[PDB]
Amino acid sequence: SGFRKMAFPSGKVEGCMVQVTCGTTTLNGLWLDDVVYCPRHVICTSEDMLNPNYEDLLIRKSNHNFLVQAGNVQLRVIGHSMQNCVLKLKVDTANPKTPKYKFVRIQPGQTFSVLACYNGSPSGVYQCAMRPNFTIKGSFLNGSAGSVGFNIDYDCVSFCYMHHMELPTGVHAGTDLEGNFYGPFVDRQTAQAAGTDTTITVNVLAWLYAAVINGDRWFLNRFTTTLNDFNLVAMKYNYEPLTQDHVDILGPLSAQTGIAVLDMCASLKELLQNGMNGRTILGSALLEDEFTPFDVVRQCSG
Amino acid sequence: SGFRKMAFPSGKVEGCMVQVTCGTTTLNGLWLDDVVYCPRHVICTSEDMLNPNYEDLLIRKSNHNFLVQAGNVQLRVIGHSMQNCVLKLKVDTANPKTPKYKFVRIQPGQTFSVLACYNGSPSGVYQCAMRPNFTIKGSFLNGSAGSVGFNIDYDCVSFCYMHHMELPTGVHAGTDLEGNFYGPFVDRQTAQAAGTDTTITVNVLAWLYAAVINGDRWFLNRFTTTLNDFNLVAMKYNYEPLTQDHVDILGPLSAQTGIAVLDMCASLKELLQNGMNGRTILGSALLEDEFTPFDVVRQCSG
Ligand SMILES: CC(C)(C)[C@H](NC(=O)C(F)(F)F)C(=O)N1C[C@H]2[C@@H]([C@H]1C(=O)N[C@H](C#N)C[C@@H]1CCNC1=O)C2(C)C
Ligand SMILES: CC(C)(C)[C@H](NC(=O)C(F)(F)F)C(=O)N1C[C@H]2[C@@H]([C@H]1C(=O)N[C@H](C#N)C[C@@H]1CCNC1=O)C2(C)C
Repeated sequence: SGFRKMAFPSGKVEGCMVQVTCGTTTLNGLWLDDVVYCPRHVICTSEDMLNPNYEDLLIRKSNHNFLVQAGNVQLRVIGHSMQNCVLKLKVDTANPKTPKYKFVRIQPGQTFSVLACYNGSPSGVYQCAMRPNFTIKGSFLNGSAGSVGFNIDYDCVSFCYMHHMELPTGVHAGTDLEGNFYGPFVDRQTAQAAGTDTTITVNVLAWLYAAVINGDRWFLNRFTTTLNDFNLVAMKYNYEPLTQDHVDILGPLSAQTGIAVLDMCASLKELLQNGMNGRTILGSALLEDEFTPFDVVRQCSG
Repeated sequence: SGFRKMAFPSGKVEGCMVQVTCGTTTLNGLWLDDVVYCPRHVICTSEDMLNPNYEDLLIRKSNHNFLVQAGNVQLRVIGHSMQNCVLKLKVDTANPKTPKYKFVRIQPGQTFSVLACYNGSPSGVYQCAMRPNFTIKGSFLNGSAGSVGFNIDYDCVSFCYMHHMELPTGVHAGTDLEGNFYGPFVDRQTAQAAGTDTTITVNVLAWLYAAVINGDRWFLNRFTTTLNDFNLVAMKYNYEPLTQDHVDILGPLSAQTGIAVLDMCASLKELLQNGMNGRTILGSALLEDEFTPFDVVRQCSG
C-alpha cells in the first residue's frame, strides 16, 4: 500500500537525449532513428526571439551551423527541415538505442512523465497532468527546452510533449512531437497568458478511491446524488462537469471498493461545500487532481 | 521556475534489475558485476516467514535452487552466501551494464529515489525521505521486495536502500545494501511498529526558501528569533530541533534570497502557532518536509 506521485522509469528515453547547438543557443534534442527533433527556436539569437521570422532564419542556415552531440560523440547533420514548431535534423547515424515508439497527442486531464534535461543531459523525472487550459505545472529552468514528456505502454514509448517556454504565471507550454502547440500559444517572446484553469473532476474522484483503497474513509457518507445535481454544484466551484463516460472509466475502482461512483460524488459534493476542516486525505489537505483513474489502478493494483 | 517532487533518472539502475526465484517465492535482485543482491527472505515459504531460522534455511539450499533471470537471459548461480539480511548470489556472468557505484547508508532527513520493481521489471520511480523513525512512506505492493533506493552523484550511483517489508501503519522498512536494517525492525512476519515520527525542520525551512524563490512570500514578516527560542516552540509541535550545522547548510538559500535563516525561523514559528488559514505555499496546504536543502538548490539553481 501507500500512494505516491510516480513517474515512468526513464531509461528508454535517456538514451535518446542529445545536445543541439546553433550559434550561442544550446538546448536539448530527441534522437530517434536518424532524425533529431528539437524546438525550432534553437535557430534564434536574443534579437530574433521577440519577433522571429522562422522561414527567413532557417534559409540562412546550413547543415554545418548545427552542432549535435550525443554525450562524447559528434553527430553529423546531413539535412534539416522545419515541421510546424519543431526542427527535424537528419543525421548520418541512426540511434542504436531507439526504442519502439509513437507520437501521440494527449488530452487535458491526462498525465505523463517529464524527463527534464539540460545540455542534453537528463537531470530529473517527474509526473504532471496536462491542465484544462493546455499548460503544465512543471519545473524547468533556462536551457530546458527540448525536454520531453512520455508514457510507457508495454514496450512502447509514447512521446506526447516537447517543452518550449514558460508563461508569466510560472506555468509551462510546449508542443506535441509533430510541432503543434498545446493551447493557443506561439514560440515568440511576447505577452501571452493562459486561460483560467479548472479542476479535473474525474481525477479527483479517482484519487478519493485511492484513499479508500488505502484506508482513508472519513469523508464517506451514505448519501447519493445524480449526475445533474452533482454537475450543478461542481460548476460553481470551477470543477469540470462529469460525463457518463467518466462514470464508466471509474468502474474498476467502484467495483474494487464497493462504493458506487454517484455515491462517491455525494462525498465530493460535501467536501466542496464544507471543506476538510483540518483533516487530510492521503497526506494532503487539498483535493488532488493529477492522478487519472488509470494511474490509480496501475499503482493500487499493478 | 516551478517546484516538483523530482526523482533521479533511473536508466543506470534499470539495467541492474533482475528477477530472483527460489521455490514459489519470486522477488527482485540487484545485479552488479558478478553478484546478485536480494532480500534473504526469498528462501522462505509462507510457513517459514513467521519464525524463520535463516541459517538453517540457507544450508538446505543449493545453487540450483536459485532461478535468476535478467529479462530473457538466465543467469547461472555458482555460489551463495548471506550477509546480514541480504543474500549475495555469485553468478557466472558479470553485468555489462554495471555503473560506477557505491553503497552508502543514509541518515534520517535525507532523500533518495526509489525504483519500484515487480518480477525484475521496473514499474515506476518516485522520491521519498528517510523518516526520523527510520521508515519511508513509499508505495509498494506484494512482490516489491528487492526494489532499491539511490542517489546519483556525478556519474556514480549511490545505493542506499533495499526494500523488504510493510509495517501495519502502511509505511515501509528495509536495509542498506550491506543488509543492515534501518531502524529496529527484523525480517520476520511479527507484530512490529514504528516509533513516533517527527517533522524534519531543516527540510521545512529549505522548502520555504524554495517558495520565496518561486514568488510565494505572504508568510514572511520582519521579525527575528534565536535558535533556542525557535527550538523551544518547535519541540512542542513535534518538530526536530535545529542545530547550527542546519543553519550553515541553509546558507546558499539564505544568500540567494537575502532572508537570514533565523529570519525565516520566525516565519515558521508564526505558521506553527497560527496555521495557514486557508492559504497555500507552493500548491500545498501543509508544511512539506521531504525536500533537503540540496534538493532545493539542485532544482532552483541546477
Ligand atoms: C520570459 C521567458 C520565460 C524567458 C519566455 N516566456 C515568454 O516569452 C512567454 F510568452 F511564454 F511568456 C520563454 O520561456 N521563452 C522566450 C523564448 C523561448 C522561451 C525560453 O526561454 N525557453 C527556455 C529554454 N530553453 C525555457 C524557459 C526558461 C524559464 N523556464 C522555462 O521553461 C522563446 C523562443 C519562446
Ligand atoms: C503483513 C505484511 C505486510 C505482509 C508483512 N509485514 C510484517 O510482517 C510487518 F512486521 F512488517 F508488519 C510483510 O511485509 N512481510 C512479511 C514477510 C516479508 C514481508 C513482505 O511480504 N514483503 C513484500 C514483498 N516482496 C512487500 C510488502 C507487501 C505489501 N507491501 C510491501 O512493502 C517478510 C519476510 C518480513
